[PDB]
Amino acid sequence: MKTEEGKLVIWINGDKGYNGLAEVGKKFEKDTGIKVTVEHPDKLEEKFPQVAATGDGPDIIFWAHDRFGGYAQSGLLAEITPDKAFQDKLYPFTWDAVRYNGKLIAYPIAVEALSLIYNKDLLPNPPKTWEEIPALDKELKAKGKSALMFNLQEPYFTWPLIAADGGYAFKYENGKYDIKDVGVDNAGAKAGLTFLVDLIKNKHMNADTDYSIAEHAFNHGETAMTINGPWAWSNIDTSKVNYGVTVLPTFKGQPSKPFVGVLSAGINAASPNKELAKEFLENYLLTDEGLEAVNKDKPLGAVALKSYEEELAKDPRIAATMENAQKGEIMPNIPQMSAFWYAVRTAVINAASGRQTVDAALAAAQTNAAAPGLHAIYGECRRLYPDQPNPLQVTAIVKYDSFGPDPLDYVSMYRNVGSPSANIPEHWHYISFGLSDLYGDNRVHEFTGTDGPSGFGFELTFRLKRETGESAPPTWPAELMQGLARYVFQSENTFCSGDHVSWHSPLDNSESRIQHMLLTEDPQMQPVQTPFGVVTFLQIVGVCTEELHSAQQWNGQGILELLRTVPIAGGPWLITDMRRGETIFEIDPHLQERVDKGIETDGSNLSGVSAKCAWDDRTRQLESVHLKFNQESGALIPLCLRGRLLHGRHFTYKSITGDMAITFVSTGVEGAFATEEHPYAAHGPWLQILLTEEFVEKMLEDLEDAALPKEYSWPEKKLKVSILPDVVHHHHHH
Amino acid sequence: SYGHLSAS
Ligand SMILES: OC[C@H]1O[C@H](O[C@H]2[C@H](O)[C@@H](O)[C@@H](O)O[C@@H]2CO)[C@H](O)[C@@H](O)[C@@H]1O
Ligand SMILES: [Zn+2]
Repeated sequence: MKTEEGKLVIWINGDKGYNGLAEVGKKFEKDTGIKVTVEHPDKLEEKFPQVAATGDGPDIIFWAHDRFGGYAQSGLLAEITPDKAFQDKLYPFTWDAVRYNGKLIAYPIAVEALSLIYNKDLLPNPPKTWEEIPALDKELKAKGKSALMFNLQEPYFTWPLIAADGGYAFKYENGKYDIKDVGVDNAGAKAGLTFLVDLIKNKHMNADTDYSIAEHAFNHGETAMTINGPWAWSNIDTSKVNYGVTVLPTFKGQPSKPFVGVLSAGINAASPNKELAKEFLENYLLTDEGLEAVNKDKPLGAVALKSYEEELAKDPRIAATMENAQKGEIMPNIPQMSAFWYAVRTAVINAASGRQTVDAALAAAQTNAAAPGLHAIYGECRRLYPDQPNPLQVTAIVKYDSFGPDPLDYVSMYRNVGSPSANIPEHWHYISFGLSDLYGDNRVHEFTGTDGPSGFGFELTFRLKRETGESAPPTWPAELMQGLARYVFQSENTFCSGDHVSWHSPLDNSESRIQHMLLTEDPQMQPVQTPFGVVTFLQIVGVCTEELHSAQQWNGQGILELLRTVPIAGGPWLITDMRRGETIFEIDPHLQERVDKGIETDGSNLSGVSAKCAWDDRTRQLESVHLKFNQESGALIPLCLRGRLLHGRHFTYKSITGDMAITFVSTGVEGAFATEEHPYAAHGPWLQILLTEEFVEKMLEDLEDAALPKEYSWPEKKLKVSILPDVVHHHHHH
Repeated sequence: SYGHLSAS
């Protein structure tokens, strides 16, 4: 039982008639006593799903219908249950628009479509074609004016042109959408966007033009035309500009196809006020007086409510709205629409800016829209960088699924301001895409469904100290990441925090002393759930050979902590400074003593290493054994023996090329199948050999590396160090 | 706890 009064929090976009809605709420409060608070937060379509998870979202959310299926699929919307009479009061197509999986998930409010708006004084006869506009602009330019200005930051406004010659979102056939058939990279879409980019190239439009600039331009009479919706008209009236609303220009002898939106009001599933919300929406808003109150503030367009529609249908602006809505298509409401919108937004901005060609932009958008794992990761990125919607990205020209050299399809580069209070410097943040399962169609990775690791289950990241004067992030770390990715795919070994990676060249191909890498959990990036699995984020940390050796001999985690305690060497977020000239040991002499104390008392943390090695003469015992290593692995043999066997621990060399492994074991440890009685044993290519403390000590005495090939022998066994005979191949995760 | 050598 509830002994309390409810309330209503309402979200509506800032370009809509929210004061009129507040007036309808004021009337609701008068009649009912229930307060109604109308808010118009920025990015409310992105915030709503964020806040609903906290339980702090509104009772009612207004938006175009295309977003609501995603919210619904995510369980964020209450099913709406109007009786037949009320359903009868609104047009069937709009109910259709607000229908998801056989349920009504919102109340439809109004039909929106873009139209050509034009200044009758500057232009008494508006152009019937897009092709006319460049010529018209020159004329208007002669007298200090422009032909057309509109919002190029939202793909919504450019889409009518893109769709004109045959661009589409998802193909509608036999009552449903095909989520893999996307029409953004077809000739018609390329043609439309190419036309837009040509308009910008020839200086008839500017790529940076946004909503407010276009609005100011048209409302001050600085531009002859604009493209906008009904909501925009109230402000034009105020400007006292003599304007007309007409059909959008044709492209290639075809009508522009704007996406038709139905302004809809959904009820939060977590709301304790669903009835008050129903009452408000049905009996107060969706009436002549309510919609009139909202429309007076900012025109809604063609309202779903018949009575007010016949009343507003007289308006030739609404007639024009409906002509353009008619010639266009209603937006799908399927969940994949937000990924699709992100994809198209980036393509239009990048093509218009000249950052990318139309072909590359739309190809990425086409692939991008069909890509859930990517969209999940991008989601995390967006959470981290609200300020940077469009990052600089390194894109693989030929993708890995077609056997291009680079397995990371994309590498995003962000500018991270760090924390000046925390003494964390500014730096560039690289994030990779490809080691996880982006697309889930098994082109590169095996798809097993939700839960478990997505692809290898992680993505690589890197933090590079920003140098003074640097306008953009350097791109070499991307190639570095590609190298690491190539290793991961070929070797089949997943990376873990605490691991090290011997590279043996300065990472940036400079003279830098940073020639090696440690791997740790990214300090900011949180693991993500994708339909294809979970993704964690492994940050790369550049180190000196001395530090690598210390990580090997002692442990990686310790060295990482030391690196955190020394800011110029990493700090809390373990940022890499390629120009760093001293090891942490040169910075604090005594610290080395701490490692040395650690090594002698605790030994090495390294369970094993992947290296060039082999062994030779179904569980099998062997009378003789012959072990083979390369120099580097050979240099770790002393670590294996002294560092672990003498501490009652085991050590494993695993070959990356073959399926072989060699595990050194000492007396005890239970788990070993190698007994002193039978020293050498093998489970296939896995070889386990048991060595005694006495023999370990003796072995340590014998080994002092010398020129190759170098040979060691005993009556039972031989040990070779070789010049990389070890040679000749796995692709993908198939 | 693991080492990967000469990944290049
Ligand atoms: O730009 C992509 C954007 O398009 C639509 O948003 C429209 C909205 O429908 C209108 O009511 C008005 O606010 O203009 C918006 C474009 O700025 C989609 O509804 C939306 O999901 C999408 O992000
Ligand atoms: Zn394959």
